[PDB]
Amino acid sequence: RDRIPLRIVRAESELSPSEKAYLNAVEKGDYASVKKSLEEAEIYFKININCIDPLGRTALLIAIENENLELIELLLSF
Amino acid sequence: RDRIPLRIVRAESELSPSEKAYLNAVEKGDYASVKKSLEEAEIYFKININCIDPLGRTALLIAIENENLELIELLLSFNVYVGDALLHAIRKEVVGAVELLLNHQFSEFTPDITPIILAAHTNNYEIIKLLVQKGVSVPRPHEVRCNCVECVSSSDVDSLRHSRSRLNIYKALASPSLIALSSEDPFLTAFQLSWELQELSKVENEFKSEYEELSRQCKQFAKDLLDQTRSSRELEIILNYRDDLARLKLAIKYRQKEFVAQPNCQQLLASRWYDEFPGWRRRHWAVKMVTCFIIGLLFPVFSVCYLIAPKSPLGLFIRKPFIKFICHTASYLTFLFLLLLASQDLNRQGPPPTIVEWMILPWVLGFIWGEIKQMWDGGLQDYIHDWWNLMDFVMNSLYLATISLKIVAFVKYPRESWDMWHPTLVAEALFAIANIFSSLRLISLFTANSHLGPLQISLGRMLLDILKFLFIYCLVLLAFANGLNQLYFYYEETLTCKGIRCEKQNNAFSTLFETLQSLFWSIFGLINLYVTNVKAQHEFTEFVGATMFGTYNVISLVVLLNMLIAMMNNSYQLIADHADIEWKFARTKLWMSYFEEGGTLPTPFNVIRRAADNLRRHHQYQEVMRNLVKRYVAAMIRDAKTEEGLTEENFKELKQDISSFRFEVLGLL
Ligand SMILES: CCCCCCCCCCCCCCCC(=O)OC[C@H](COP(=O)(O)O)OC(=O)CCCCCCCCCCCCCCC
Ligand SMILES: CC(C)CCC[C@@H](C)[C@H]1CC[C@H]2[C@@H]3CC=C4C[C@@H](OC(=O)CCC(=O)O)CC[C@]4(C)[C@H]3CC[C@]12C
Ligand SMILES: [Ca+2]
Ligand SMILES: [Zn+2]
Repeated sequence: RDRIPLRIVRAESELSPSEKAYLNAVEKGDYASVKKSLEEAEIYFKININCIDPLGRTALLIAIENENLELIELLLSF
Repeated sequence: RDRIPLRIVRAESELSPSEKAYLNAVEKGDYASVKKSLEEAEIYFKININCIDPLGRTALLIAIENENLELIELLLSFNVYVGDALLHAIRKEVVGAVELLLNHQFSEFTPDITPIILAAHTNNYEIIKLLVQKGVSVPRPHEVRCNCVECVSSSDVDSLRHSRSRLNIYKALASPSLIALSSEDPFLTAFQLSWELQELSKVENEFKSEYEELSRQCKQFAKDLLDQTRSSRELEIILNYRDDLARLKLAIKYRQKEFVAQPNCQQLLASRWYDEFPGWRRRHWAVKMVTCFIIGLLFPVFSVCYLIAPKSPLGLFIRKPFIKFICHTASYLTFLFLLLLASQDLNRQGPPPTIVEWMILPWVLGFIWGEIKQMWDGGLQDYIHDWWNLMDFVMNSLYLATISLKIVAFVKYPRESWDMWHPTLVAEALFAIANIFSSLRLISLFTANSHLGPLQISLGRMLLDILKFLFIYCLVLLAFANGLNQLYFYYEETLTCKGIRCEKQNNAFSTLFETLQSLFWSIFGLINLYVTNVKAQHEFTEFVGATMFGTYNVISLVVLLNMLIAMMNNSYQLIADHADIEWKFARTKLWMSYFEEGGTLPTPFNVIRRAADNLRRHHQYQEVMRNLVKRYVAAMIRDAKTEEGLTEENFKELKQDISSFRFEVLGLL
């Protein structure tokens, strides 16, 4: 064997592109994008509030270390 | 010419003012200006998309290092040529590596550097995860000492490139994130990788510090991965895993001094050491030595109870590792007391005394049988890797020689009329040497104690340095002995005593052996100054010989001894910062010596379904490893963005972001 075939042994669970878009919307700090993502998360759709990153960062936590108090209030309101 | 005319020697093609303004628009964050410049670059104008700065900064590169994703997407939207810009995004640890991956000379990176190698060098978990999800492969390095056709061909073509590529591959494999993400068993991978990198540092004399740092990184990663244990059940799952403490034995085998000497590992080893002993260490010291003495005098009854009833409670009290350690210590102390009794004569044949030496022989045969048994299991490499094993092998060889010499003297043969090589005399001399070695073996028991332990470990560690300085001093002694013997061998006289071991020291430098002895004994001042005189009135020869003696004394006492003191100062300051780690590793080895069921009896008495279980153990170990890897990744990510500090790159990023916001606001109004 010539090359080491690197893979992921601890596969975990990946996320939907809509969920990843919501997570990086919380990461960027845009108020309107997170508000719209949580509007489509109000109805029972793909985007859920209880979304857990493979890194382990829930969107509330991403708001917590971003020091965005308004984003934390918006998340805790839902 | 009284002035130096400064000119540029390495000139380039430079940039046009339009291209310079375009690069400034890339730098500042004028999105409208770069869009207009690119639109003008679609038509046949001066500005080209793949322009090259004199510093080698393509517009995509300076867009990448400013962390502006919109600019990067703008250049990749117009098919700007992409060379090693993915490597620049990886080295900068920039989230635009995704856009660089999905997008369809002078290089700042070595040509053997691939994206996965550089991402592992940077130790970024997200970029490594992205590249492994996209599908990457690290080339497999060969064995440490191998001579295949490919390696010698690459060394003949380019030894520098081959060594750099091998070092880059081993730097990529040794990163904590790649082991945490792509390895089945991160602990075994870290152990074997540190072992391989240590062998590479030994083999590759150059790049030795790099491989030693990589091995230290692997060991430190293994220690941090073990540090994430939250329950004792997980610790017992990890340490007792085999593919009994099998993983702890493996970590001892791979010299993982940081995986061991961990508070959780030491807590488990202490729980297995004082087994069924509630609150042993939480007692007064006087009661501890009292009960240690009580067990010490009670060693033979426990040994007999084990030999006659292993299932008895008193036959299971010896099975405790601490109790059996006290038992073995008491046995060795009783043997040394018997040696002291033997130390406290007109017959050529010496029979054993009817009391003292006759029970001494079972300890000697027990030591011999234990040494052969310990040499049979484990191998001979670890036998020679332990200096105490060399010491007790020497002691047992001397004891066997004394036994054979006593037998020979009994079956073949006043004291003052004996030959100097009489077998009784040689037997007594070797018995005294073996007594010295047996009583010097007691320093190995200092490892159990918490006060003399680290001291004994450090003072045993600087012995290699002692041997190096002894080599240097032996060369100096040989030189001066050669010179003094050459000068003084013409004046040899033949007087009952001839040498330096009488009241009137004479013929000190007449023989080469006597010259060596006289120069050896001059360190301690036991050689007087009349040994440099001759019978004749040759004052020049006496003065030159005394000058040799003075020069040798000056070197070996003022110069060499103080250099030895200085180098023991440096060594002790270097090894006192890890004294607890080495002491706890050696104490763990001493404990796990007594943990096993075999060799429970002391030396005077020591001569007298599966697939389902393996699958369940593998699943439990994989779940524990998944939790540990998640905890380690989270901890090092939280550690990573705290202790790093602020460079000038993030200040430039702040300036570029504020300028981009300002220019977007200006574009809006
Ligand atoms: C091996 C490589 C590393 C060492 C390299 C050499 C480094 C050392 C060189 C030393 C050279 C010899 C010096 C003279 C010795 C000698 O033979 O000296 C021998 C003679 C004595 O002659 P007799 O032995 O015949 O009486 O000394 C004298 O004649 C007295 C006057 C000269 C004294 C010189 C002393 C110099 C300093 C030496 C002592 C320092 C002690 C300091 C204590 C605080
Ligand atoms: C002339 C003969 C009789 C020898 C005289 C000296 C011995 C009686 C001494 C010298 C060093 C001593 C040892 C030094 C250190 C230790 C460790 C200490 O035990 C521990 O620390 C056990 C582990 C723990 O407590 O965690 C007490 C026993 C022992 C083996 C001592 C036993 C008694 C020894 C052999
Ligand atoms: Ca031994
Ligand atoms: Zn090879």
